[PDB]
Amino acid sequence: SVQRDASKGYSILQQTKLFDNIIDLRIKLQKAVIAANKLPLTTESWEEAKMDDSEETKRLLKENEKLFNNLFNRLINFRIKFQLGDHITQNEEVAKHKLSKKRSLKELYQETNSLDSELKEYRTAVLNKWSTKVSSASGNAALSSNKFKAINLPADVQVENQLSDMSRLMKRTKLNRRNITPLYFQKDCANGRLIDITENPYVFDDEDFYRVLLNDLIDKKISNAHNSESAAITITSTNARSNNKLKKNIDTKASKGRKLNYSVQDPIANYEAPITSGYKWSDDQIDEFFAGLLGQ
Amino acid sequence: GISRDSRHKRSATGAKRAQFRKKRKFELGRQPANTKIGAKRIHSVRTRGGNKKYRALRIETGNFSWASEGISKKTRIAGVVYHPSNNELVRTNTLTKAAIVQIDATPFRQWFEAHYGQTLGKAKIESSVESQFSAGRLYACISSRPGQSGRCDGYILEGEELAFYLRRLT
Amino acid sequence: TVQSERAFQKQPHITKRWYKNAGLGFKTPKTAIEGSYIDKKCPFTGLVSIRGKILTGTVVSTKMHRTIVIRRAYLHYIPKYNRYEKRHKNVPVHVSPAFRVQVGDIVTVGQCRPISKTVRFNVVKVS
Amino acid sequence: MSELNALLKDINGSLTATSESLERLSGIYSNSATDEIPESNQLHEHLFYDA
RNA sequence: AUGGUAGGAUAGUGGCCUACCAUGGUUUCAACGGGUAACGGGGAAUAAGGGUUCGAUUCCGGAGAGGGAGCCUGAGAAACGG
Repeated sequence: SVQRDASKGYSILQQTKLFDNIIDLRIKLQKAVIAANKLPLTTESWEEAKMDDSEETKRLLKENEKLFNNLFNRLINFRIKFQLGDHITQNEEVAKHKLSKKRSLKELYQETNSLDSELKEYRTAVLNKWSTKVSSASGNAALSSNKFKAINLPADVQVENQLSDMSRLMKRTKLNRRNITPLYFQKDCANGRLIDITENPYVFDDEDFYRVLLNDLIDKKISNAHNSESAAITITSTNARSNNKLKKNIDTKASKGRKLNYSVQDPIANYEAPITSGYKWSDDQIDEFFAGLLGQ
Repeated sequence: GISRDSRHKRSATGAKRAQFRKKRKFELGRQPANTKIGAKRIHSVRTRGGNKKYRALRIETGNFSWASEGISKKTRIAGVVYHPSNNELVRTNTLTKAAIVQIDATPFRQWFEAHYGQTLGKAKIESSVESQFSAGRLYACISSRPGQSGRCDGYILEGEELAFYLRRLT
Repeated sequence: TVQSERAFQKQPHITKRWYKNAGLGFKTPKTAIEGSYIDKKCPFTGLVSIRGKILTGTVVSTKMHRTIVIRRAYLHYIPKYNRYEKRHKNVPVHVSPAFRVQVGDIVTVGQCRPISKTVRFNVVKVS
Repeated sequence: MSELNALLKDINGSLTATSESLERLSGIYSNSATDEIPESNQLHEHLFYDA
């Protein structure tokens, strides 16, 4: 029983080591995610953006398309390889045929729905199994049956009960705390092709769960930096929160009043209220005095 | 009417100014008693019943030490030339702590002739202070806080204390 | 180097660097007592005195200069839940320039006439 | 230097950043799914006679 | 707002304030935010020699002396004894 218990301990850590390595993909993807939100949104705004640097933009857009399609094929390939090796996909013959096929963008699109649907059936099996496993082991089934049914829902049921409300959680991911404005955003709203910037639908800042994910990163990276060192505990994670909000967009002189403030100070409106024409000359001969100076 | 109270600040989180008390006698943040040079003036301030603070408003001489032999006489002040924490404090010529102020240390020279008997090239000291006994404008800091002591104390700068401070002078 | 401001610093010490014994079973590292940094707010060779409360904990943040953040935590026993639950409250302490302190790095901290409004403790020993 | 050019290279620098790390990740997963175990985990072969 | 050092102020540590630096700190273990006649909590206190768990004991949440503003003496105090 000693060798059977702790062989699973090798399985836990290798799954946990593999857990941390995929967040390194999640770490290194954000500069693509940030710069995608500043791209032009409409079809017409892409064409005006292609006029200024037309030859330079065309190679890079082809270079962006080649690097994206290379990265899209292998990530589907790794997801097929992961679900076969973790017995998620029951059909090995269909999955092994998808690995050897050169796929276009729409075939990688449709295989994404295939791998997510197979993961969905695997998820409702696992989440119902393990929630039953912890509730029987904790002994709370005989003590909490009749009073707290609304809190003691199973983990699969607790998931889908929050999946009743797609509406409110989709109001979450439009929250533009980053103050990111896309290219020709002001032109497209004025032309009717698309202001409180704090909710912006065409801007896709999923930072809210990503900050939770980066909070989930620092919770898991601290627990996985026990032996020597993990992948990235706080390097380029908290900094990635910083530079998108311009580390803090604050000035020390404006804080202390060491910088001038262009705001209305609300008591000092009108005690020393202005006067009539207080120039005892008619101010046009003083313009001659200002043009032709009596010192110059 | 200045406040030294601790509850005026924001919290470590930054709590939003809970407004518990107003000002009492115990947290009496006193005025900044900036001085100047001139004929000596003393204010006696009674705090905590029997503690008599000494506000130095104007001051003309000080007890400044020379550490290489360990002696200090009474020297007439000339004027401040540098302060580390402020720059308009120098132009105001208000002597706070650690301010680098000129003096004409004639009795330091008079002690030197009365202890050695040799002129200053017109057992030994380094050459960078021989640049200004001929000028007669020696540099000294301030050691004690004059606002509560009612006294001016300092020391003459010594070796690397010049070589870091005329670097900060220029 | 050490000289990085507009004023030279040296403690008056009430050997050119007076060793001060902490008490409570502590001893200086040899880097501290033969250093060159002045640092009068450091608990050794300085006017501040270490006494009273002691605590040990794990460094969680060391990003900026001469103070660090220590995560100390306990599996806190909630009586009604009958559950030990881990809770951390990361307190900021001062770090002396005698201990090259990184994250992790179990250390001991104690009160040092608390410096700036949240810095209440100070490092005295690494491990 | 246009703003779109700076955005496209910022994506491009991030796309190859994820391109090399998933090679390392799939390199780890292939070494953890096939029996050619590296020398860092040879003790798992020695501990378990039913590998 | 967080620290560094210096200065002022304090009976005194102190970002309490100021100067010049470094940019940071608290969080899914819940930071910040919505509810409370918080005449409700506090072993605060003996008890009630059976009035079910208290009949009773007290601390209790602040500001002010017509109203802002400043000052004053006392080991006591921004006094309802100026």
